[PDB]
Amino acid sequence: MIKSAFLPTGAFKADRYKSH
Repeated sequence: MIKSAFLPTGAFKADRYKSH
């Protein structure tokens, strides 16, 4: 069992993020 904190990376434009 690996002890490491997960960071959710947004591949498709910061995870459905709207451009401004």
